[PDB]
Amino acid sequence: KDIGAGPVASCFTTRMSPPQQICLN
Amino acid sequence: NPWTEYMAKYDIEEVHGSGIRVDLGEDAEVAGTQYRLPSGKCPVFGKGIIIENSKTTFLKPVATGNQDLKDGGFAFPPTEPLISPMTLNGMRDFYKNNEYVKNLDELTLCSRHAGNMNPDKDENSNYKYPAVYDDKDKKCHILYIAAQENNGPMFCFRPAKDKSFQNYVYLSKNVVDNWEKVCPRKNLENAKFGLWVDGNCEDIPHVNEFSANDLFECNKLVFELSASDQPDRYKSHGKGYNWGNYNRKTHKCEIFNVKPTCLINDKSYIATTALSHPIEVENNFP
Repeated sequence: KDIGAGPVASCFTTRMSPPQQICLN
Repeated sequence: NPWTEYMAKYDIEEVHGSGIRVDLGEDAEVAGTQYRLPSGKCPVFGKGIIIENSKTTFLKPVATGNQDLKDGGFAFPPTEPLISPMTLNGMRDFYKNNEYVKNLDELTLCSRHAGNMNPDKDENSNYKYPAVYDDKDKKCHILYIAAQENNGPMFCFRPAKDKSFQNYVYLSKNVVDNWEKVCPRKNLENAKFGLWVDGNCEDIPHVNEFSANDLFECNKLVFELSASDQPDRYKSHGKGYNWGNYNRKTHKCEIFNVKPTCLINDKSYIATTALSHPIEVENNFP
């Protein structure tokens, strides 16, 4: 975490409208 | 000081405000856990990540599922709809209905596009992935891995300015939309940075001389010594050896860590910064 180790994420939700779900694969 | 306005883009603590070599200037939370993340306000021209000697690996997608970290790069793996890598025209089309985003310059657009992807189920998470814009291919690569250095005596990697990275631009979530006006890009030919004292531009009083074959090597050295957030105690806030005066006659990179407040017109010099592109020059002494 001190070197920038990040979260484990499989799906992303767009912040800007319209909100949509973007998933890996 | 008649140089105030012109010199504002060289006040790296003010304009950039985070590390350059390693930028981890903010913290953000994803599902109750705190993470460090890039936060510099300027684009860093020519920065890439070298992985275990490899130069063509970091923009490859990250390891997927039952894959080892060393089998992949740092970039977002394939998504549906495909959002990384994305060409400039691809991003402009993706955001065609959003008037506040669709006409942003390519670097700000790439930063905003990477920053649009929330990894948390909570809409209020401030975690925003950094990105790399490749000027050769006009492609925005969102970086899944925000880490920039893991060195010392696997997955070993370090930031660098390498000839293979010359067209890359490293972008945090905070890149400002007017970077063209407020951030460094071009090296200043026939100019050397100085300090304004009682109506005259004086030389930087103390510099650290490193030998350099050419301007690229000087820019690379300044980058190596620049502000680094690598281990709040670790945060540089942009303080460091961010500037160099390259003497092209003596092949010396005069590196220093105080902001410059004027320019001296000197034909033997080129003024560079750790943010600046490693090749491009401007020959218009103001």
